[PDB]
Amino acid sequence: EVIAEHPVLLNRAPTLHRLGIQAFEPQLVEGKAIQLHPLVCEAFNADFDGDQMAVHLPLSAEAQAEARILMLSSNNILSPASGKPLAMPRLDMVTGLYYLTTLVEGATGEYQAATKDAPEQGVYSSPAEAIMAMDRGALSVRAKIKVRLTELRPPTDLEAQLFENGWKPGDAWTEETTLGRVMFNELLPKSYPFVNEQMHKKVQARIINDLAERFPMIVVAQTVDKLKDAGFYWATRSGVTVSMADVLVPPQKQEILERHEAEADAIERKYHTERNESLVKIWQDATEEVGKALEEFYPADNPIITIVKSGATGNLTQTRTLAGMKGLVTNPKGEFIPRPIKSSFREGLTVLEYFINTHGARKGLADTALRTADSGYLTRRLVD
Amino acid sequence: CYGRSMATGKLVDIGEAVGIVAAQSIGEPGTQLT
Amino acid sequence: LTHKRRLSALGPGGLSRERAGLEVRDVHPSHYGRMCPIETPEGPNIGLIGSLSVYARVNPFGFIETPYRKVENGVVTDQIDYLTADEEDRHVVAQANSPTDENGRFTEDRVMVRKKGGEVEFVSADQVDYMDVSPRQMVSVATAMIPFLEHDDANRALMGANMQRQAVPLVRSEAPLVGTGMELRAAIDAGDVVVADKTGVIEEVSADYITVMADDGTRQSYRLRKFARSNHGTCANQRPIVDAGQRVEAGQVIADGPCTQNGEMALGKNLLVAIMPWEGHNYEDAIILSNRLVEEDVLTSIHIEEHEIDARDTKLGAEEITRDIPNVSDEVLADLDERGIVRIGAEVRDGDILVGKVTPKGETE
Amino acid sequence: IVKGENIPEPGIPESFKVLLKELQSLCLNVEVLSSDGAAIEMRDGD
Amino acid sequence: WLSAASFQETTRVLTDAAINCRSDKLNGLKENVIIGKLIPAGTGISRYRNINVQPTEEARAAA
Amino acid sequence: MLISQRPTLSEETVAENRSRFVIEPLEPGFGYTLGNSLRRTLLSSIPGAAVTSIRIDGVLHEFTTVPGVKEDVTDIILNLKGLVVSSDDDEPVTMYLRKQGPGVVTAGDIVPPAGVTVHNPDMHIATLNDKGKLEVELVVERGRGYVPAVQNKASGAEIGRIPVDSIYSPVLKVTYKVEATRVEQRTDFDKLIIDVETKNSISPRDALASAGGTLVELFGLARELNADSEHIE
Amino acid sequence: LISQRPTLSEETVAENRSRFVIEPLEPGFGYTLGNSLRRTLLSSIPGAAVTSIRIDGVLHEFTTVPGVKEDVTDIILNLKGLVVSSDDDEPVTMYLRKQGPGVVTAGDIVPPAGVTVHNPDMHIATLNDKGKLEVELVVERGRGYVPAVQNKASGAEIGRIPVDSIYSPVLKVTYKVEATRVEQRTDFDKLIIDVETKNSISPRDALASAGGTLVELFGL
Amino acid sequence: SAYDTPLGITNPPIDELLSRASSKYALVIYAAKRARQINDYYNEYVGPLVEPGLQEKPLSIALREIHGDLLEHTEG
Amino acid sequence: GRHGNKGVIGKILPVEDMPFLPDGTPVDIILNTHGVPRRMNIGQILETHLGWVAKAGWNIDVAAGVPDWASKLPEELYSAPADSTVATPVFDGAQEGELAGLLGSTLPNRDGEVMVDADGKSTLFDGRSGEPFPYPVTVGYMYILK
RNA sequence: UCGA
Repeated sequence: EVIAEHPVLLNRAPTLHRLGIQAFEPQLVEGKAIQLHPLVCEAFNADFDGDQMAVHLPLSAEAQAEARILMLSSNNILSPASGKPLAMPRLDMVTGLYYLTTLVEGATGEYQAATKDAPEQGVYSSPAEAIMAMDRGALSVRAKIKVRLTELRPPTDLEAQLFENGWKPGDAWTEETTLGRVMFNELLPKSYPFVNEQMHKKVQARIINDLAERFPMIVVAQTVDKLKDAGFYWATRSGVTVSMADVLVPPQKQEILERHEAEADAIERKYHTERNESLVKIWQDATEEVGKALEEFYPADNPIITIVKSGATGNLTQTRTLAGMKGLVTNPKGEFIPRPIKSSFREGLTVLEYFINTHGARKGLADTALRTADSGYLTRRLVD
Repeated sequence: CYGRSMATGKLVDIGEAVGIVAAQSIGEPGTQLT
Repeated sequence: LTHKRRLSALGPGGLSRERAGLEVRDVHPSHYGRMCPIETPEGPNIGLIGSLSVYARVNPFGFIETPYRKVENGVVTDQIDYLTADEEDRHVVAQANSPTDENGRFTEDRVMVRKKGGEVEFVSADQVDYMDVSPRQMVSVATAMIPFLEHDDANRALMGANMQRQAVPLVRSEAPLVGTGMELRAAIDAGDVVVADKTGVIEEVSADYITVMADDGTRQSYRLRKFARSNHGTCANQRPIVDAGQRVEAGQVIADGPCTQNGEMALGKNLLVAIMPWEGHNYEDAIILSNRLVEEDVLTSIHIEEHEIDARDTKLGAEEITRDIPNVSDEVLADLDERGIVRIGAEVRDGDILVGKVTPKGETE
Repeated sequence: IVKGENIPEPGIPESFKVLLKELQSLCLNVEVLSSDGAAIEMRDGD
Repeated sequence: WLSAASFQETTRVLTDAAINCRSDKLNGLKENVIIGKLIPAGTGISRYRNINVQPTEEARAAA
Repeated sequence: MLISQRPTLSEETVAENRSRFVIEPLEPGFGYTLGNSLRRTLLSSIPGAAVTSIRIDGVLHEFTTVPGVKEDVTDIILNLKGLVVSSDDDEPVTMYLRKQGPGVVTAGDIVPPAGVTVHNPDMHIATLNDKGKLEVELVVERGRGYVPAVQNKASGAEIGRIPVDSIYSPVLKVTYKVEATRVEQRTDFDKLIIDVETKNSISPRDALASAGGTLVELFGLARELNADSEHIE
Repeated sequence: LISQRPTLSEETVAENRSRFVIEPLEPGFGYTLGNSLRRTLLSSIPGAAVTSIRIDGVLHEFTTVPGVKEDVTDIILNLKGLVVSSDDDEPVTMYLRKQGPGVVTAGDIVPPAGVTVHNPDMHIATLNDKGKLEVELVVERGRGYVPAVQNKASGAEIGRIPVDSIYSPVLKVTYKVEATRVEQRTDFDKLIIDVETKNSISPRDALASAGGTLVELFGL
Repeated sequence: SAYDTPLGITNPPIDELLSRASSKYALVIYAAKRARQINDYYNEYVGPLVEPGLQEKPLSIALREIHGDLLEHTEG
Repeated sequence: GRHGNKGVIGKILPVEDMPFLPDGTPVDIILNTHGVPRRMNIGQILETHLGWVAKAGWNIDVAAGVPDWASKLPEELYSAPADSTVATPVFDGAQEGELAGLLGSTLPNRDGEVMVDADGKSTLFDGRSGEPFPYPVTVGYMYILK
């Protein structure tokens, strides 16, 4: 009874910016843990690996008001520095939505033109009929079929041609889009025009950035809320799972190794600072060639590529060390080592390669502890 | 003179204290510098 | 076990944590087989604290020595010598992993080695003198207990090794389904298990103690630590693994320790795991459990806590421990004996009275 | 809160009074004064 | 002077302020934070905090 | 045995075609157990009549469109799919729709044979361009669920026959979800929110009652084995 | 529509588990219907489990009984595997007394009137010449899983030892569907289910308990 | 008109409340001081303007008053 | 886990509704897929596949000539009963070729049906919805610590 | 001395 509509402030230390503190509405929950909204994690920079958070309870009416208006979570969806949306679908929601919007060639139920005695037959009457066709094994979400839409809004330019008098409040129309792109456009508000694109975290940032400017804040809060439900729902169905089989090794490395190692072995005849640089500059190309050949080898449906290619998480350089070769690793000083890491984490690293790998790995981890200390000292001088 | 409030997307309110906001805007990413 | 083999540079006659530069923290090429480069803290103590290697041992002067297999004229020898730093650089060290023929020798024409740099080099069997006794010479006990260690980055490997010492004894500890062979040796050397020092036959078996009858006629007994509170609050309970009429051997395990199964280190459970995102409930490192683990106690652990109070002579009188607490409802003291302490086996909750005591006051006013 | 009334108006943090007394121990004459007239006393001394 | 005292080189800041017989107008917000006052920003501006609220006579008639 | 308390069912109406239903409380996690079975029952388990094929006069080998009408063959195909008709025949019944000259065709223009009825006379089938004629034969048969276009070679042999994807069950759309309500000291008891959008054939209230009737009778074969003890009402 | 009243025919594999099959069913109905019974099986089938135990020598669970190889905690972890069946709603207490050397098994308990133990081979404890074990256990009626009910919330005294109570006859339940037929020809979805009990009841009694459970639940 | 009937603490929306006052800070003192009055009514003295809930925080009542243009304020 | 993977418990689902194999055997822990590739610790997947290999018994056909995958193969390890314990020393371990070949093995789940393919993925059934998941997922036995 |  007293908890009702009584806001509380959540804090995750360290607090770098003002979004490190946000107001929420409490929901009595069992257990001793705290349930945090997955979208606000980017603001708190809060990992679920065991982070601890603090709660404060405002008392006076002025304090409660400042928590509801100023510090409410739904009120601040944008980073007050760059302006980009800070709370947006990320990680599972990215790959979850990136999976829906994609259109697969020759999927089940794909629409084809009418030929001779066969009518079109690929189109569907209504979106509700597409669900009936989906539940039964006929329709696929990634199919190329086209449907007739009533409530949804068509793109602006295409809207004016279909309708000269106005928009489509209750009026029907048709376009060719994947069902995943139709269901995705159902989450967005009705007034927003159709997208018909495959969702990338960069594109999804362009759309959310467009809603924050054009529409009210509440509509953006509910739209982002509806996006995380679909992002999580289709993240399980995404078919994205890691196994030793999905990760694979490109063959071209051994040739580049044969080429480089042997053509660099011919360089060993001449053998000083440029000699190692000649091997480093040579070995620098071997890593690029393996990664380039690796990108060409991997199919698109494989999960590891779908990740980091949709912007959810990861980078190509990290995948360059996983398969292929991790490449040269720096020594205690800033000097590179000519001898590379020819092995990959998939193939396993030799005893010796591991010893020289910790040289750079620990030095970078010690840098992390130092940079956070100097940045905190710099920030206090800026504030004061 | 300041400009549009980056979080609001609108003009800056009469109460906004932008010195602390700017200090945090510059300091927070400082962990990514080399 | 890992605590006892720890090596830290800080202390009296040593550098302070803030005073220590970044040069010491970086692993030196002389740490091979002596100090484990992977295992160290992730806090302010990185690089200062380390774990002594597996096969290494200390000199009378204090310089760490590492074992090596001497090889002369391209043929591995049964001889083993313990080399230490300066002496290791005067020789070339063959790679532990190398081709070996049946009779024994350098099978390949070109072999790996590490010179006085230390710098890796590809040489021939002519110039090789010393060879590693085996891989993992460098990594410590905690690091050597990680299966597929070569497939993980040093960062996460450091976290995995550190979190292994952060585990907790479970009610029934089961050995790892898949794991390196280090769990066997490391378990019996930790001292928290029971070992038989004489070959013979067990005379009696009980939860309190076990008795062995040696073949030489002597009778030895071993008392089992039962639900003892660890220094950090965990349970040290031991269980006998032997049958009454069984026969043991010198060095054979008898009773398992807090975390052990049949003589191996058991730090956790083997669970059936499906790797997929599940409707947002496992998001960004979060994990979801099957309710079977709660019903079957597989993840259940016991925690003991120690509370202490004293009755001291005060300036105004003497402190008395009794059931006579001045202001209370008689209902709240029902669990206390006449002396005023709590009754063994009784339950409790936050706010209950474990021990009643009293102190004089004056003037009351 | 127990009486259901409104939260009253805050006072002066106690640590600030301690700060003034600490400064007075260093032999630094410190005074909190009103805009009009002269200084005022937080307590017996300020 | 107490804003610089709470920042850095407290010893040097104090001796200089005491020699010059400095006076702090308690203008900035860091001062109001230390003394427990309302910071002169956000809702603490001299205008917002003095707002008066009353129900419109037209709306009060409904009651 | 078993004893339970206070399962309820309420009705909130969004419109004539769709309404909301709630059940509170459900013992965890029965909300998710029977939720998807209700959705599956409402969609594919309710009998209804629809059109399994149509034949427009004058169109045989044409890829698309038609002379005398602004509607392409495809638009009329999905325009005719939205025809809500309930028949008592249980066997295929042939209907006929005819018109000519300038005008616009509606559902009331077709003459329904005795035993079948169209519930949406105001629906728009097509528009006839000036000096044009349109004649179409329809095949209406009962069924359940959603059966796609069928090639039986009887439709394939006939030069004109056009089979259409059949929407049989009158229930168009159904979704669900569960939440947690505290009935007593016991926390997180399940509630079931189920949304159902149907067409004028039957109402959502009658569709729910029919769906529940087929389910209770569907699990009746398992209950007949013993009838030892079950969860109380 | 096609008229075929779906009929269910039971099968048997072992005594603990027996298969079941229902035909015919509309396409796509096998998965959800087989799961609606599976979840009800794994949940609401009553028990027939033990609530608390009591031993004369021990006042709590963390002490060892003299002359036995196990401890009270390890003995309780062994007693969790008990499969009991009771016809009485009100609670009742069994009794177990074993002196001298030997191995105490699940059959050594003398059950009261109307209750039985379905796995006498279960291992409890092993004692020696000095070992003596006297323990009484409370068997109760319920369903699903309930944790140990602490005596502080109950009216019990210090001696009684609460234990986690698991009431469920069912062990492992799965299913599978064969739509078969062809793309055309009115393919009928039929499900073949696999139900296994612990011997507390037969697979028919469980599927009837689950079947009759949702029969009363469905309403409109 | 895209609300989807917001539920709690977000009702009324801030945007419709921002058109009733200068800035978000003016809105705070606006609703806050009114909440002070409403709680004083149950012990300035001028009732609730809108039909209150069963048990409604005085601040939530003041926010609904501002929503319907039922209050006036003058800045200092 | 032992590889540096860590995380709290976001929720515990009842045994009834949980992804489970065709066995009817529910899984235990559900690990987020997105965390595996980024953190650069892939050994957990290896011990997860090997964990399933060692859980169920596995028998190598070997025929007359032996698979070449076993040229440098483990000695007299070809056979092994169910629930067998295996040891993979750090830098003398079970290599990639052996893991793939080890996946092919005996999988008698009460009957003749095998629950894991040579790729280490199985088709899980959602216990909450009642329908199978659209794609094959990686399942196995890992070792986790409290 | 460890956890993020």
